Amino acid sequence: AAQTNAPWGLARISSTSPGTSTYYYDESAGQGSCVYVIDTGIEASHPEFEGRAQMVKTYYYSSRDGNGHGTHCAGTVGSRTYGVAKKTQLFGVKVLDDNGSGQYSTIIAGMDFVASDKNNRNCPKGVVASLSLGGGYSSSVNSAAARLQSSGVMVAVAAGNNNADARNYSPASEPSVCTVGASDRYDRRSSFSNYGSVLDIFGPGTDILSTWIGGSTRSISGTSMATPHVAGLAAYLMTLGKTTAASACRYIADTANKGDLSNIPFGTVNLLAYNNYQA
Repeated sequence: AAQTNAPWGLARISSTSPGTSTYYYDESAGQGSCVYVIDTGIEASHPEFEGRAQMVKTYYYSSRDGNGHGTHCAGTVGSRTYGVAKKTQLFGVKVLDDNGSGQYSTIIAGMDFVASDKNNRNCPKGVVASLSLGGGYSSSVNSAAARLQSSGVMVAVAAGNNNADARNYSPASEPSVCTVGASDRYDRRSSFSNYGSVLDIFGPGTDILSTWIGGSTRSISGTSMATPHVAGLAAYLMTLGKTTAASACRYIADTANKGDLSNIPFGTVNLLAYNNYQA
């Protein structure tokens, strides 16, 4: 299939060169997979989700996305126009308040919830979790993410927006999950993107159009925006049987676009998420 006039990030992850505008992808579109977006929530009513999004857990007085960040990230996973895997099921877990903030105790609680909750749900192609969040180094938080991965979930977490080594941030610094850095439409490493040896893959992250609260859209920037590209891609490939939850991050990095980003510091991988879809 092909989406003409797609957001540059969708076009990037189906192309061996930047500057293109059509998103080529296998029509399976992540059908039969599930992706937990662990964030400020998801505005499930958004027409862009086509009824494929629901909330399943909140840790605050409401489960509504009063910020937009979570709806923006979910839209990159599986919205019709802004999504990598357009037929995947989205599940919202609100560990972040409407200001974008979340306690670590709460985020750990959310990850443990996902590992268990996946057993209530019909996800015959497998389960992904997208964690566009993080903070300073915490070994409990890294531990929480490794548990979720070990439980059978493909975890992707943002590398961070500190323009620093991600070794000092969490869950970015957990070796067993997929840590996603951000690039721009010109294949530069994004100005804010963290880096370092913990990084596994890069995804589109600067000026990313996606869904927003109030039935709307907007472009924003962050490694929070690169993560759902990789999360959505993992669900896409799993639906296709190309890879499993435990091996998707390695699969994505072995088949990425290699050596094509600029301003990658020494000791950080130069790999850009890529679907290698050949019609």
